[PDB]
Amino acid sequence: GPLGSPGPNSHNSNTPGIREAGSEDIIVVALYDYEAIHHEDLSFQKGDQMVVLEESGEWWKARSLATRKEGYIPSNYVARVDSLET
Amino acid sequence: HSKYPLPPLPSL
Repeated sequence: GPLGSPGPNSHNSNTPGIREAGSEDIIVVALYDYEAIHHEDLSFQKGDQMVVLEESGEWWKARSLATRKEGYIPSNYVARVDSLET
Repeated sequence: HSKYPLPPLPSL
């Protein structure tokens, strides 16, 4: 008896978990690489997008949207996806 | 927060 792959008695397909909206999910990107100079901060890399969660000062709470890490981050290091030149 | 007067930006 020759070899072969799996093969169930039925088949189906649909789109995957593709996202929506943006109005209340501040996607920023890191302008530069950062490595928590002082306590309670995220360490991110240049071109890490992050979902900002609080924005009330020069430092913002965010989550690395590539890796689901969280922390405060420097707003000078960073920039809204909606505000890029690309 | 405003814990520090921002980090020192890179060499660019």
